[PDB]
Amino acid sequence: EFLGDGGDVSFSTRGTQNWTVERLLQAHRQLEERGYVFVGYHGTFLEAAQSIVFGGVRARSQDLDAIWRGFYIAGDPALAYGYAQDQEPDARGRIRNGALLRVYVPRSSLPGFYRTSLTLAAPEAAGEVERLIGHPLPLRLDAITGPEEEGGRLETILGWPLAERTVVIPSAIPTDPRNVGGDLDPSSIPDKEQAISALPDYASQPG
Amino acid sequence: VAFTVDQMRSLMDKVTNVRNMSVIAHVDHGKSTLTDSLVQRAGIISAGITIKSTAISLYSEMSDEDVKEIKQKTDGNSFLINLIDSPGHVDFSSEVTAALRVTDGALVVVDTIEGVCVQTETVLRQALGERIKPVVVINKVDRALLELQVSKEDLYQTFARTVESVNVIVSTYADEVLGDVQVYPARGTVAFGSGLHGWAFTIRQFATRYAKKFGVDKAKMMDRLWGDSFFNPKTKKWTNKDTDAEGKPLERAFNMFILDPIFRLFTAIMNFKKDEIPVLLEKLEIVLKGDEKDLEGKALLKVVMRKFLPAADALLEMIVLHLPSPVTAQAYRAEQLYEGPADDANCIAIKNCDPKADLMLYVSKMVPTSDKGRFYAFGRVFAGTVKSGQKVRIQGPNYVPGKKDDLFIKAIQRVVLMMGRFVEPIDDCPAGNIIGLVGIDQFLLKTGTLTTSETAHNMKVMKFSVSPVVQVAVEVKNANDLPKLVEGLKRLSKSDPCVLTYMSESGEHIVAGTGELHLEICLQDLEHDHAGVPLKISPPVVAYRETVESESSQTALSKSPNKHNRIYLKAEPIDEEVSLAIENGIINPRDDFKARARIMADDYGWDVTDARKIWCFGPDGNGPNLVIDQTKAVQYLHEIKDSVVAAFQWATKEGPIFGEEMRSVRVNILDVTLHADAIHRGGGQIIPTMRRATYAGFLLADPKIQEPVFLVEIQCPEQAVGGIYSVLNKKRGQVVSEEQRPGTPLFTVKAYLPVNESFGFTGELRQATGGQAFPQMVFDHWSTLGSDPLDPTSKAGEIVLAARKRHGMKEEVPGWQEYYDKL
Ligand SMILES: NC(=O)c1csc([C@@H]2O[C@H](COP(=O)(O)CP(=O)(O)OC[C@H]3O[C@@H](n4cnc5c(N)ncnc54)[C@H](O)[C@@H]3O)[C@@H](O)[C@H]2O)n1
Repeated sequence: EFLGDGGDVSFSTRGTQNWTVERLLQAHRQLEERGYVFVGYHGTFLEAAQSIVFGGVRARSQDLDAIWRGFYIAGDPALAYGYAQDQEPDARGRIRNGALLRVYVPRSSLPGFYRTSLTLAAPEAAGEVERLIGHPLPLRLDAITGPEEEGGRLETILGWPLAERTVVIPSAIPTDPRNVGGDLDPSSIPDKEQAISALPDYASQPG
Repeated sequence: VAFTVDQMRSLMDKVTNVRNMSVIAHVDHGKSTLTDSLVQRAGIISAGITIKSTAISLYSEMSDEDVKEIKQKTDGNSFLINLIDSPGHVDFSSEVTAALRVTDGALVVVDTIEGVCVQTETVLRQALGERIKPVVVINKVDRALLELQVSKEDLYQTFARTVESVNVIVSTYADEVLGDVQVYPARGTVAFGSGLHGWAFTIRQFATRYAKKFGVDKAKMMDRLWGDSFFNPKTKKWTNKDTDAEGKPLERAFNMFILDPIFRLFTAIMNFKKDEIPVLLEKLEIVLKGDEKDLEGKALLKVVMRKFLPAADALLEMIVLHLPSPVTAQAYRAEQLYEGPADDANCIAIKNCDPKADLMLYVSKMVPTSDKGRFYAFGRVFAGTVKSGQKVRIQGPNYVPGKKDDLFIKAIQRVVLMMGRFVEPIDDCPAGNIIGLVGIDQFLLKTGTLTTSETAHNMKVMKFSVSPVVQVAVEVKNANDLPKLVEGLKRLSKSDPCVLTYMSESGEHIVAGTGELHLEICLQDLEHDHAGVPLKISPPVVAYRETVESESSQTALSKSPNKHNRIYLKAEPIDEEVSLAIENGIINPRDDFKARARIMADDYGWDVTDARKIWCFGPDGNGPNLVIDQTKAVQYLHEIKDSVVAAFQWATKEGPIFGEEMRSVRVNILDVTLHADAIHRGGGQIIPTMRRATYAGFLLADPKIQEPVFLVEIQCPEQAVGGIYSVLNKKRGQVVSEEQRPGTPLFTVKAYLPVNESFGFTGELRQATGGQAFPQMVFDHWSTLGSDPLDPTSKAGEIVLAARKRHGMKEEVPGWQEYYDKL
């Protein structure tokens, strides 16, 4: 188990239960001690968070013709944050807040993390990403990080095989139940979480 | 006994032989025990829908000679008695008045030792103000014998003081137009007894027995069994002086022929004098039966006393012979129960308890049934006759013959007899009887008047209010029982029309009531029945309202997560007139947008243009908050309407100040930009936009909060009226009016009391007015605090900060910038 210790962790609209910054620091230290490294944030709905953290990131029936298929994350919680919410209302009409998840991978997969200035959708992207990873898309045991769109923030795509080898734990960064749709307020990020959030340095040249 | 629908109906036709009464008694004075006895004696049973027992039908037959002693028109020896249930404490003010309002007679229970207690004294004042005739019963006599071991004369003197006390109240507060209503033991309007042991008697009962042993017409026999009448055992002559020629003392007739027989049985039986007991019993002709013969001690005494002087009979006797039928009482109670003209066609129909005149049925309350979450209307037919199927005009609280407001011309699905817990369908029901109706629950919240005359006013309405101004959060102490609370809450709300259970966005379970006490009772009923699980209840909290004071400083804008959609709007105030008009069904969400627009335009000075563009009301799609679509040429606009409306329901249910509901908030959508493809303009994209745009708009329209305020009416003797004002000046109360009852020294103060200042109010009012004050409060209006809810130290900001912290929100109130577009 990689959640550190202290009672069961659950995802609430009121906040993540039993997940303090101190716990997160412990869980993070123990993840590194077993050779895992933080690669980014993933924002999503509570049911999703639950699934990812106690069942694992699982691709599950994908469009095999989909060349950009994979698990999406982001080094900047602010960008991940925008997806931490229901994407469709419940029957009555409520859209509740989501949760921020911290994604780790076995350090042994770092050799497969590459970066690019190109924006992933752009015609060139595909060919230049395939150039870097050394094989036709989809991404497999590798990941690509690049602008979400011209001048946007950067997003990271762990290929599915690599994604299922992640270990995800909750973030101490809370979503707001009273401003769903708002932007992550930078002063809400615990200073101690920022401390343990540097990203690895990704290659720009193929191996 | 059991009866067929025919028997009851037939019995119900002879109104002159019906008795609509209640039992005025403190709970600790066997109110329950005595009432039971009548049920176990004269309780009516019919020859799968259950209801909450609101009344009991009681049958009683009397000798043709007795029916003559009745100083009021009668017909037949049969009598139908409607025992209308009452509250346990007095705080239930509103519903005390309710029971009384439908009763003509009242069996008042007083204690031998303690006499009349402050509480019973007050209710009686109220009963007298309704022109209810009283009949007394001094209960718990046994306590006097067994405990105090009091003498025959000391006990007699006590009954005398007690009866004297009652009449001080009766004469002081009974309406002059009723004549002397005081109780006199000699006249058979005062019984004595023990609910515990199950015995009781009236002077008229001992007068019927000693009736001939002296050669007397009981008239003068019972007249002697009380007061200063003496029977010299030696001379065998009746005298009016407590001494014989030599100056020796003479025992009073009461002590002699009534108290003595009883006192002997107590002394004989409780002292196990087995030689005497048998002899003593045969003398009073009391025959034990088998297993009874071996009893001793209290066990024995209890059986003998019950067979000797059956409690229920003493009461039934006073009820039948002295309590007014629906015919005698309505003649002098009608005017009092009709806020219409005295000579009015209906008021007259009430005085004459006329079953042929236009219907005039009173719904005193709505009672829970097993048939779904349906409620049956409980009440009394003061005129005309109600029939199953019959179509009636349901005139609610706000109704007035002039307008059509609060009117519901509907048909009575079924008419039923409120046989305690069960119901029994009946075709019709003529004036004078207490009956129940099926199929009005959705037109009458709690009280109301049913009529047939298009020019019929309502009958003395009983103010109430379904406005949840006090609420608490319920949590289970043991997480496992959670599902048991989720059902009890559903249950709870199912048993009371004015109780509310709902879930906040934080997912909390909320129970909100009309007032502190009303909520308090609901919480007991929940943890004890509906759920029965150890619950964690938060402290009581007042329900506020978030509103705006002006138009948004500037246009509010918000864009979806896509960043593909935008909503531009402005918030502005709704006039209390309109908010009220919305809250009162005048302005209605279900109306034809055009017809409603005409109303808002004409009577409320609204641009008919705007009014026809109302997209929705809120919260709960009917609240005093609106969204007006003022956009111009926005393509696909209608494809985001359901989402907008949805966002609005949530923005208005829990506003940006501190999660409280919005009130009187107008939202004008000035513009919208949408993505060409619907895939990018779905609920998840627009809902947060709108909700946030609104919050922004609202926060820019100069925010303020409204606190709920009561209208408390208080009854109190000119003497203790001081303590009222005393308490109101410490609760930010504002006196509206103070009046006095013509004859009596009974003042009636009316004031405004901030609901957040009414906690433990009654408790304080109790001490303040020696307990003589009879409180009664209903929700009256929303008051907009002046202070700035955003300024922490301000009076409102103080409310807000506490609330926010209580809700574990960020102490400070969000700036509009937080909900506006982050640009
Ligand atoms: N969510 C993020 O943090 C994030 C960062 S960038 C980004 C954007 O997401 C876009 C693609 O969105 P999409 O909806 O097509 C991705 P996809 O369609 O695969 O979304 C799947 C959803 O399933 C959820 N889920 C639930 N259970 C599991 C599980 N056990 N394993 C894995 N996922 C689970 C995921 O969290 C996600 O919310 C990208 O173009 C990118 O711009 N998302």
